[PDB]
Amino acid sequence: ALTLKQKVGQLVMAGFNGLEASDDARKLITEDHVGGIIYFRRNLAEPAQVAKLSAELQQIAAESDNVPLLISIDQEGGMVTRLENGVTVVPGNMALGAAGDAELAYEAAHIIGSELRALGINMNFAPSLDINNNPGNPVIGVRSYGGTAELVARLGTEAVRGFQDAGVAATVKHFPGHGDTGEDSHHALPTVPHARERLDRLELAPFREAIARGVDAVMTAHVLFPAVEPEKLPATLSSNVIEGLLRGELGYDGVVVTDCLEMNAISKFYGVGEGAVQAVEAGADLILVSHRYERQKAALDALLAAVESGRISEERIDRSVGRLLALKQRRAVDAGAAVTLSSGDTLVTDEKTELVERISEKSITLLRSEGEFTLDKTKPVLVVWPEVRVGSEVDEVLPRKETLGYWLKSAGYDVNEQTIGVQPTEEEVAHIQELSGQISQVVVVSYNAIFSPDQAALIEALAAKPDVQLIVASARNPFDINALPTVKTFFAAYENTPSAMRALALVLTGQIAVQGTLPAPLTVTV
Ligand SMILES: CC(=O)N[C@@H]1[C@@H](O)[C@H](O)[C@@H](CO)O[C@H]1O
Repeated sequence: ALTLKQKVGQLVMAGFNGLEASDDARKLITEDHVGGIIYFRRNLAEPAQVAKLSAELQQIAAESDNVPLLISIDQEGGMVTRLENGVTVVPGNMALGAAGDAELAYEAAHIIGSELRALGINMNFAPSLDINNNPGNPVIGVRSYGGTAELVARLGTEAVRGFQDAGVAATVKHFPGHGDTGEDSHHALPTVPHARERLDRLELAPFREAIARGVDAVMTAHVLFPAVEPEKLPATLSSNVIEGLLRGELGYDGVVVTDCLEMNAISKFYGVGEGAVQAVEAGADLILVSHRYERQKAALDALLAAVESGRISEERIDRSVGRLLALKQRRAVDAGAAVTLSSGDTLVTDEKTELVERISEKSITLLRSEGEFTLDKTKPVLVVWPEVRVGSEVDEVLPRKETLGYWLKSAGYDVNEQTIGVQPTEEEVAHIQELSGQISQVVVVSYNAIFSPDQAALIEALAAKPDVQLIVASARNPFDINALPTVKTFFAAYENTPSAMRALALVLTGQIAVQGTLPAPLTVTV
């Protein structure tokens, strides 16, 4: 039987800094009785270290007579991963959507989940069930399978099953649906203004299908839905959205997680401590506070004070604790195993790598062409390769060794690969224009050129050179084509993963045919 402080602690999931458990992590577990830990890149160096860290955190909880921990992560696949060293880089959602095959979304998720569970991670903040029907969406993009409820539901429920079959709790996000937003809830408080009929047929549909089949957790969106909530409360803080729609109309009695409370949509308009209280009042079970210890303690203190002041009832707290304990039992989070990972070990296998390679071969999409495009192996090839230099958690600094140039080189092509910034410098732009005068076969890999004017201008400049045969292949959002009216040949790869660049190289050299279908619209749908 848990004390009040232990019950309140169960409602919080916190992050920390460390490759081994830090003093902050130790106090969160032993003194604040936190229910969960979320990992970021700072916690994840290699498989042996992660597995050791998860076992250490569980040991700290066990030896202090605390409930075993949920341990989560944002391992969505493709362009949103927190660990690539020693694990399979799996295609992401929109790459899977373009391949169109629900069975491949299962296998992709099962690889992710199998490897996570081997590292002691028992929860994943995935899959996104957001439907990216707005090509301007600045935060979802290729994190969505595509622009229709049918495709997102079909692939998304199989991803849930692949995660949970591997022993990892799936968390569908971001309820009731972040795909339409033109604004980013990291930075602002977005609104989805549409009528209930539209939410019922689009936004809500994949969440309904996931709930019907059994999903361990649902994460909310820090987004206003005036058709559901008349007050200026995002879904995370709205009893209309959570208790009313999710728990009531949709019958969901599983774990409801807030999106990160440190995001501007909450922290700037409502505050972390009072947001924590309001999230529980709205119907959430698990309060996510990913980064700052001060804000984690503020949420814990505010939740305790709210119970002690009579604002949150005893039954209400027990209700969430019951859902969290049931999930923890269901995923056998107290289970142990022999150590099988030592420093230097990898979970990558030939079989899993070749499986995801075959997925990406089905994903590459041709959006525009004027005739033959395949590279002439007897001539040099200039590859323009973009790299993220200023990062965020949606768009991370994430270096890739297996570039398009890497794969073209492995095929015997004479490649000059030039790396430039996603916002290229003036010198990089001048350097590319100069080399294009010496190498007429040019492939630009674009990377959200639709959001990077200097990148798009360079591409449009190359497209206007009559001495240049230019191919553009987008390695993040496929909507770049909307900003590139002069480009004659445009491919979408939906990510810059090793397997996507391998498949792209095979397409450009005529070794495989294009099979992908653009899974989200180039213009917003209603
Ligand atoms: C809209 C959005 O991207 N929200 C993300 C969420 O997906 C992620 O699970 C959480 C924890 O890292 O951080 C939020 O910023």
